[PDB]
Amino acid sequence: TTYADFIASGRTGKRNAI
Amino acid sequence: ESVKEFLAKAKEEFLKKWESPSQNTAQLDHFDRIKTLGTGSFGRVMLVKHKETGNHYAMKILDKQKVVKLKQIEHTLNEKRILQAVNFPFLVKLEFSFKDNSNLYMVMEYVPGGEMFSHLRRIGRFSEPHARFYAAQIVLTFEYLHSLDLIYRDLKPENLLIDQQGYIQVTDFGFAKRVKGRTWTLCGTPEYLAPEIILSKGYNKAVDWWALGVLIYEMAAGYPPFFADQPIQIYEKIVSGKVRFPSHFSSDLKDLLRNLLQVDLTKRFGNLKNGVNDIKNHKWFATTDWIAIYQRKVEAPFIPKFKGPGDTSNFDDYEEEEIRVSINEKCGKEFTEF
Ligand SMILES: *[B-](O)(O)c1ccccc1CN1CCCN(S(=O)(=O)c2cccc3cnccc23)CC1
Repeated sequence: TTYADFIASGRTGKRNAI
Repeated sequence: ESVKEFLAKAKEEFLKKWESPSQNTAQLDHFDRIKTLGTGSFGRVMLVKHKETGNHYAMKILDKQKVVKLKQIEHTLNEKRILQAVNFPFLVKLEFSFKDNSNLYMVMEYVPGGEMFSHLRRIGRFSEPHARFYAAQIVLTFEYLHSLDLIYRDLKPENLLIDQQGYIQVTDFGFAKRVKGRTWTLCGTPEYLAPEIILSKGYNKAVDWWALGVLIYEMAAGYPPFFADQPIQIYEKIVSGKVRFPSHFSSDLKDLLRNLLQVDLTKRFGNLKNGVNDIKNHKWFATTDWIAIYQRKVEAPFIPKFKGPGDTSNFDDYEEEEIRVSINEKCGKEFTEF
């Protein structure tokens, strides 16, 4: 699913600025 | 036209405080440390108690040498200048600031509910009414900031704290810029970057309205509209201007987002002739009492668990490190105006 794809992205935690 | 008068008064107050910032309004031994609330590359934030009054505050502590090392002098001085100069219900209040041989200190109201981020990941997603409640506060906050010519540039659930009444407080201004025209810096968080930032264009305050679309999408879906394993692949999706919506999104919500997540700047809501009112008057906000939101009279859909003053349950646990203050003054010239 789209949710499953989000988990697989590995970017589910807190995101830093570039 | 009440808004016109309100914003002109607000700009006159901002500019007086911008031109003459406050300095050195407390000292370290006025406070007891309680707990680390967040870390970072050149600073920490701690829960502290003011010894005389017993009031709790959030104290941001920046190591001057690390600030210089990571090239954050201007950003750090800018954040403090902004915080002591603004005044809006959804912006955190700066209570004191000071510095010593090693560190800069900003003491702010303690916002005990934590980051929206944690609540969103815990619950999964917000219902559209819950998302709309938060979105309305950001719309008013950007209307205020933009009227001061401030572009915000780092909107995301991580940067939105939830107070004891369930309303938002913005605390970080380390990327904000006073810019009436265009600016060029590549900055922000990958998922929230407007296409014109990715594409190395000169850009303007319309990037904030794009980021509002990303925020509304992520609040309502539980995940952002453009994601991938690595930032480079996130950028390709963003600039494509192809977005898919969960099937539970309402028609009104999808229409608003098509208009915020608009690659073409001549068509993006917030940036057109009618400015912010294209957003305030959109059908998705039909039920929103903008004045009652501003006055914090709307019942919040979600209230954080709070077991009193100095409860820290809504923040993560960190290793407590010393707060060292050197015998030698570090970086004095760089930070004179702090
Ligand atoms: B978050 O701290 O988990 C986080 C994680 C990744 C990227 C950004 C953020 C946003 N953080 C930045 C660090 C500092 N905080 S805070 O420690 O929550 C803080 C800061 C200023 C004022 C107050 C007041 N009350 C409680 C906490 C804070 C902001 C968000």
